[PDB]
Amino acid sequence: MIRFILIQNRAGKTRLAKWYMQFDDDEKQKLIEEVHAVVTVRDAKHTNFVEFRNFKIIYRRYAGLYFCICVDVNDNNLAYLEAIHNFVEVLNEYFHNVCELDLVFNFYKVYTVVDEMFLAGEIRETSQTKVLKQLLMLQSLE
Amino acid sequence: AVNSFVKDCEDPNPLIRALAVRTMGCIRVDKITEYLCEPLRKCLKDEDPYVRKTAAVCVAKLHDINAQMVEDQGFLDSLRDLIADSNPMVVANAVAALSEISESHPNSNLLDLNPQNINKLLTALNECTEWGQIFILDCLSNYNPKDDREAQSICERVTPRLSHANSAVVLSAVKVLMKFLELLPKDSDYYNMLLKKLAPPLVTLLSGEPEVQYVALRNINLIVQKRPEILKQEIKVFFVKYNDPIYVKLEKLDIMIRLASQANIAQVLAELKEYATEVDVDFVRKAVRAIGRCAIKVEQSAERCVSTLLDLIQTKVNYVVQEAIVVIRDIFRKYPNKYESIIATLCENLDSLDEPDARAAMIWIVGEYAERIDNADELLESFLEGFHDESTQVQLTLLTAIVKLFLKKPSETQELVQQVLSLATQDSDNPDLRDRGYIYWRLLSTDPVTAKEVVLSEKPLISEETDLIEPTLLDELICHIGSLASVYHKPPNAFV
Amino acid sequence: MIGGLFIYNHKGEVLISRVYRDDIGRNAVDAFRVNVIHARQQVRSPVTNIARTSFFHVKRSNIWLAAVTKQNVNAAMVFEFLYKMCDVMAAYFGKISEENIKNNFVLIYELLDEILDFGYPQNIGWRREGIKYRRNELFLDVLESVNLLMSPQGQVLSAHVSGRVVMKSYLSGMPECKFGMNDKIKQSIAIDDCTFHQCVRLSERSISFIPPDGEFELMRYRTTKDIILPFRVIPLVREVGRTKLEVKVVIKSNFKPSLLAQKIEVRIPTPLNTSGVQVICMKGKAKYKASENAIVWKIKRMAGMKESQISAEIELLPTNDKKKWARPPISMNFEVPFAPSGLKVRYLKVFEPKLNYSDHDVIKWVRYIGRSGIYETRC
Amino acid sequence: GMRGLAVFISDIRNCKSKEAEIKRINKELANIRSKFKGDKALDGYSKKKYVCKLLFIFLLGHDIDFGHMEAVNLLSSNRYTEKQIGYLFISVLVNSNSELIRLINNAIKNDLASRNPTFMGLALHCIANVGSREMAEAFAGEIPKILVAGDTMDSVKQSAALCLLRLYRTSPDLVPMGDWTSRVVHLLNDQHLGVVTAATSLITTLAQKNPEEFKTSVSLAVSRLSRIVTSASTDLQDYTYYFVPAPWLSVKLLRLLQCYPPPEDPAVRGRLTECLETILNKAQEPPKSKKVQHSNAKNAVLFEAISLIIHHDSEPNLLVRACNQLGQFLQHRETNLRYLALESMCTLASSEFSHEAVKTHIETVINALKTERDVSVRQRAVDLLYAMCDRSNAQQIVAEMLSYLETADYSIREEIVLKVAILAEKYAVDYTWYVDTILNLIRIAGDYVSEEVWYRVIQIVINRDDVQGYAAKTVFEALQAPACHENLVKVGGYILGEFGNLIAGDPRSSPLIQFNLLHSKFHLCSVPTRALLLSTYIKFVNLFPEVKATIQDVLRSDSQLKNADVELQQRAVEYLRLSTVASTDILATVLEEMPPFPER
Amino acid sequence: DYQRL
Repeated sequence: MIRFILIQNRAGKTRLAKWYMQFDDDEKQKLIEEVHAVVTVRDAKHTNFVEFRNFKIIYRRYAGLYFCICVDVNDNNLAYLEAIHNFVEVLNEYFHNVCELDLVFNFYKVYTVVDEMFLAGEIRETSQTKVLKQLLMLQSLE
Repeated sequence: AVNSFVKDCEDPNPLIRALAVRTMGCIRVDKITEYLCEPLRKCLKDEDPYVRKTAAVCVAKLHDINAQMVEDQGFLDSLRDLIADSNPMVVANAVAALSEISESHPNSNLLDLNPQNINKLLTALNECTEWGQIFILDCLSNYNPKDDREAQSICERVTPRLSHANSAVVLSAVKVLMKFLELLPKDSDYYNMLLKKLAPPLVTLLSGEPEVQYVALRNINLIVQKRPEILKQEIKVFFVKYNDPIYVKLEKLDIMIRLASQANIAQVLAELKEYATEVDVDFVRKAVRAIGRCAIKVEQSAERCVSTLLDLIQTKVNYVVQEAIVVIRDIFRKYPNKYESIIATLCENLDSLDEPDARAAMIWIVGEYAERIDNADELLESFLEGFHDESTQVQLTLLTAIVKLFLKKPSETQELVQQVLSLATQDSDNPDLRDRGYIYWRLLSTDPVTAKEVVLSEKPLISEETDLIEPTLLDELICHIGSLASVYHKPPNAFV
Repeated sequence: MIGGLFIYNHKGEVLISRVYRDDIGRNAVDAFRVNVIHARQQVRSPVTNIARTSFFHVKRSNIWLAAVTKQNVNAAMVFEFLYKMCDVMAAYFGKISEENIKNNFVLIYELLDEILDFGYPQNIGWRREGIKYRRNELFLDVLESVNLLMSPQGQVLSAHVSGRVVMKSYLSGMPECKFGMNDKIKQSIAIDDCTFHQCVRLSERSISFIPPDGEFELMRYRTTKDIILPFRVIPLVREVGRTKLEVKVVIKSNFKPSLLAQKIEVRIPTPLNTSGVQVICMKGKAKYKASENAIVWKIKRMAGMKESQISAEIELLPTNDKKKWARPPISMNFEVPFAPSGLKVRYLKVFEPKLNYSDHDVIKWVRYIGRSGIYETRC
Repeated sequence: GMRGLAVFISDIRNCKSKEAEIKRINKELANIRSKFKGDKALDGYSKKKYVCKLLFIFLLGHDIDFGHMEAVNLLSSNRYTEKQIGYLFISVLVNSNSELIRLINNAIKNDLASRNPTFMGLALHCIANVGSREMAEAFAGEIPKILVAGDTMDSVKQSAALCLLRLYRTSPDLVPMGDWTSRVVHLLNDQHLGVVTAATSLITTLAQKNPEEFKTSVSLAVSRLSRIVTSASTDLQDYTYYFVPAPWLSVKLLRLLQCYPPPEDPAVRGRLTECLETILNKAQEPPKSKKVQHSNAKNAVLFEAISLIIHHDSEPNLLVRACNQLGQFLQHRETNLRYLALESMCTLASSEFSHEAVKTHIETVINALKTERDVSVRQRAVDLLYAMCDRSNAQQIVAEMLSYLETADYSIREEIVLKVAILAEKYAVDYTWYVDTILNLIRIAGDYVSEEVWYRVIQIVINRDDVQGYAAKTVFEALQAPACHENLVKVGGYILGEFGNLIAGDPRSSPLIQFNLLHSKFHLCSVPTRALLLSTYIKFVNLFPEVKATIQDVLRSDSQLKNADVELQQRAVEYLRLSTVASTDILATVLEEMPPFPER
Repeated sequence: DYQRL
């Protein structure tokens, strides 16, 4: 099952982290620096599968973005990679133009979307169109 | 391109020739060496300092790869003869090549140098610049003086050399001359006037960037450990100013300790008093270490520093208390049976032990003054909870302290020594610890009569030896002062 | 010797990289980026070694200078080489900036290929013969830096001056120069120590040479004794309960009354718990800055053998009063038009035997510019 | 829309070095406390903007210390946005409180009695994302009431199922096993595939923990697999990504089946075989979408099918075909394909029917290791060899992997050395070869070996008896090397100091030569090292009084007697005093041969 | 300032 979720830039500024089990802040932050160190040294021509101690990380690039995903040992990785790709697709089609400023200013919207299709460490919703419909109906009311 | 490289090596213009040689010398393939063996012969022999220098560097680069080659040895011989060249740069890069290949070491290295070559390289030193001067200097840190004649002459030859490159060339010269201090201290007094000469240039080097200050300060500390009788009373100068980088501060304090004398007690105590007020943990620890070393150095400082460290003990900061613990252990090892009253305070602040070394110091101390303490037995018994995961050194320290205390007072440590011996003999993955346990089991079961002959024997003092280094290690560093080795304080036998 | 040579900016990316040996790998530069820029453990040494890999680092502007090797070379030579690289960069394109570094690819590559091969540094040598000047003129600049640690009890704790010579010559031919100063060691001063340019000949010791064209530095020297103190600072600290401090600082002008000081800066220490300070100044302007804990009083001009002082009321916030405030020294920064060392130039015998013009054809120009180095008065 | 949050974010984000932002955030902290404590707390825009700003500040890297009851206030509100922001604050900020927990319980139980996806969704999201004890206790049987024989909004059903799964992960003990499985094993056939996914998650967890309750699902789920594997070219494009119909549910049900033994029902097994063959055959034809994601999804389904096959083990021929297909992937162009294929081969090596094929591919594994230039694959192949290790294997394996250690960067060095030691311990045929491998490795790496490995080799040596002389001879032959490591000094000093009697016969290894070598290496030592050397010297004195005069000379130096270290001085005094007597009775008595080390 | 030497 999913341990936690990371989206980071080239420098390493922390915009989003989302956990599912009890964890302290100091270990969380240090994990942030070493996962940053691991991810930042790679490039395009490497398999997106890495193993460290008791966990494994999936991390795909977009322009200048690091999207890091932490899960258990026996989960089906490339399925999660497809899920992340679909996530990026739906975020792109949402704004008609995806950018870092959308993440900065629509953080609550991102929270709602990930809650709408990521809960308790598992995929919740996979259908793009239903997500879009739910988004349209829930953005409507105040 | 290799054929084009040779053709460019045949170009009338020397620049293209040198460019081709330089380009060939950098590529590392199995056949470049044998291929450029023939062109490179007539590039070492050419009507240009540029071409000859480039070909010398390329010979150096050539020998490093795939080149044992008889023609490579002919290259070496031609280069050695080209030491007699009219270009300072050509001979500079030639001797640089020679020194580098001297690192490749089938015991047949450097191949040369004798009085004639010595005069030639003196002339080169006159007529070359920084790089070549350093190459000559560190190449000549390999000669062995036959007698005082040439040593004398070369030392006047080099003494004026407070030169343009300063740090590099000057410290290389210091390397060479420190190597060639073999003459007895009071000769025809070139020795004494050289001793007077050395202080100014050494002082001048503390005025660069903080990093060269650090490098020079490391070197100075090493030399001071080697010889304290050079900067005898310049303790005033190296006082730390309040905006140094911290490492410079630390080693400056170490040198302060190295040079404190009978006149220096007041200034040193004041100095350590303002330095103690700093907030850096390492700074404070080394400062109280310096306090302890000053205490060791003389008796009035001893009593004053004991008083100050007791004050620091009632400051209740744990780590400084443990450092002062180690300090007072050393003091008792040097000046015993004078300050035993502090042991009660130490036992009161015995709950503040969180470091293995300080715990070992308390264990050894309570072992020592078992006659003083009737209560330390219960304390060490409480410390008996951790047999494993308590570091081997602490295990050995508790073992020896307990056995000695039992030797002194067998009436109430019988079951303790049998249980600790059983634990040592039945759980030790440490072979040496198991052997030691067996030794003391076959010793306390033989006679306390001989054990007190062995164990109870008193130990000699320390006599002001703060933070010294192994002699031969220092000597081998005196072979390599200017390089990384001196700063690292550890020989190339640990890094290759 | 040296293999890879890498440079960063403050943002941390690689700017220009060239490796002269097979030993160095990308792991080196990556570890340098992570363990220096991205490591928050600040306290270090200017050099470092990890897993038998030596790293050399220095920061100028916002630019890191990285050098890596495997063998036991001398550090000073490589450091001089790095300084030379930075200085030639500054000479070639002025201010060192990221885009300024970037727009010089061909320059960087040709210089690194020429000046440096496989880690080996490659490069009358100061003046040619065809230099001509119908107006034989030279300029003298006397730059001296004063350093003082001053006690609250009125004694000089430490004093030493670093002095350098700056001269601008424009003369015809191959002038033969003899420098004359009071080297008696009656006007006379003592030279504690001195280092020279390559042109200086050893054979009182006088300087005989042929000067390099234009501006150059003849010699570097240090002075520690018989230094004329530019200023005297009088500290006075008074405690007013737990709410106020009464500190009045008096400074003495220890130079000629005919000499007017310029750009006088006095930094008066105050605790961090200072609730406020009221500034009083009869000369210049006085300011209080609670941020950096200082009182700023600046004096435009104020004559020698004179005195000036500031009346200050330092209002303290009540706090843990048991830990008393450790007073930093009173620091002053200034520029003086005279040399604190006291050096006096007897003459400068410049003769041209080749060309048929006399010494009277030389226009010799001299001025003194003294600067403050470290000038702190403990209180 | 909303502008104030944007203005705030622009203001603080566009700041210089962090000190200026610190003063800015301090001024803003003063402003926000002044607005909250004191002033008028308005309902919608004022406090909404305030709490949004505070949340942005908190996520920026700072802390929020107040406005928690005024954060519960947003939960007790009419508007969707206010409650949503309040939920955001309470979920992101969870501190040690009890009144807050009770108020959250009250609000959640009051809001759950709604009839819209929004409210129950927000409540279930709050429960699942954080979770506490009492809040899970209040809906132990309430969530089932939603999920028994009651159908709500399908997204609401998904949320309830996932929340119950999260609570069971947190509190398996506090989850009843009432008669509600029937509908759970009924709704698997439901059309909505998201509900299918959530139910499959819950069923996977529960059935893998409680096999007995969910045995009914098998036939229905395999029928779902049969219908979904070939449905249409446009069946549920709502749930179809890049021409691939529902890969995730196929993978998930394949994983689901692994909690049970091979199905008994012949129809189920036959339809499963036909379906997997169909999977193979569609994998046969070239991809219908040149974008890689099509291939990724199809190969994901394929690999999960392979996992089902390997766990349940129905067919020998199918296993060999899977091995061949994976082998084809081991040199495939795609790197991720190679990684997943090699992992699946690591799994498949355990299949004894295709283990012969795997063994024939051990050379391919070696080549892929030596051609990777990607690090990870090499230690994965090392793990594969570890799995496939027997005696002869162990032999050629350790040869190749010591070569692959002399080609190793920094760390895989040390842990592969650790497994080399344990593998030699497990598979030692001749103990001379064992110590030979130990010395070869300490030669190759040296710096990164252990402190307990040589403990273990000393234990083995002292327990093996006969090899001790050969071991000592080999050690003495080894230490004559010019470059000498410091740990080699420890091991050689101990072994020779305790067995010098056997080896001193040879003049080249005479006791004189032994002591000469020891005192030569003496100056390359740590303090524990020279303590051990002192102990070996005194034991050597026990071995041969012949050299004792020189020995007595050596430790009599000022450097040792007036040494600045406690334990070294103590050892010197002890050895000097016992050599002073040297009655040869106590000297021999105390210094025995030493009983062999018992095994831990 | 500069003065005539």
